Amino acid sequence: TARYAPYVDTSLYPAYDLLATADATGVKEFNLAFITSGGSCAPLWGGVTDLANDKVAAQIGALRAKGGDVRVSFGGAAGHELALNCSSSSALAAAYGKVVDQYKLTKVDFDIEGAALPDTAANTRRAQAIAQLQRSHPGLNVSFTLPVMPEGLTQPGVDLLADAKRNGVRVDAVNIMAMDYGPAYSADMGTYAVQAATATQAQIKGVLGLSDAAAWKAVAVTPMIGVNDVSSEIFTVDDATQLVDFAKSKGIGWLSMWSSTRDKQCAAGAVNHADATCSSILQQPLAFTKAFAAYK
Repeated sequence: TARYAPYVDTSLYPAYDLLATADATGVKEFNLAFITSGGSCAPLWGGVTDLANDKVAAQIGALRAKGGDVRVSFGGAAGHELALNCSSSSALAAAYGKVVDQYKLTKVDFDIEGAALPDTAANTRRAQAIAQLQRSHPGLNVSFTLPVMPEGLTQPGVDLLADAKRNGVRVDAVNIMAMDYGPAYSADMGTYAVQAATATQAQIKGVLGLSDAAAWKAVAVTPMIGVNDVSSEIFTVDDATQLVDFAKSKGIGWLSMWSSTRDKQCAAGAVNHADATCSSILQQPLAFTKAFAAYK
């Protein structure tokens, strides 16, 4: 299991060059994002791109030849997670399975947020599907990526995890989205991330029935680099080094970030809002990737 795997939005043009980043930084593990529904119970990249056509997923074989790998992520902030377009857990497991089988995946991620997260009926249907997927694909590593506050997982995240456990899902990591807290949270975003991770560990220790040590290994942290969607909140490179320090002292499962494409300076320099293709702060290219690479 790799300790740092940044998210790569495959919908962005030009297609992110996974191998070029691996050559420049040594980071060769990525969370490819996102598989959603285009209106049917059928997986598509960004809700529109066929599995055989995605130009970032097409790189998986070459990345594996350099010894890297990918975790594919379902859901995300944009678009519609497949549980909302699949009426049964068997159809839903089949949809997820086409992805696992297409790319010979051994790691998957379910990024459940927005309208999907409080849909309790869909969550159970997903948990049933994932338990079935974990039965037909033994060892398939499953992570849930969930919104987080400095005080920990929200109640709908806690409830999603309890539903996953009673439905027989083996949750290998709970990856918190340590970002976008709100206007009442204007303090340092590295300290917030540490605070959120500390609370999350206590919560999943109980919900997932793990030892203290096992619960730390089950924590994963994903900040939004640079200016956040909540524009007043900035996760700086200094914040990344604080998160790396904390991840080392606790043995956190892995770090990630939103996102690899944003890990460069905008053409205008520093800007006061978030952008899908740059960080909105001053930096050298791949600054955050090099910073988080210290956790390997």
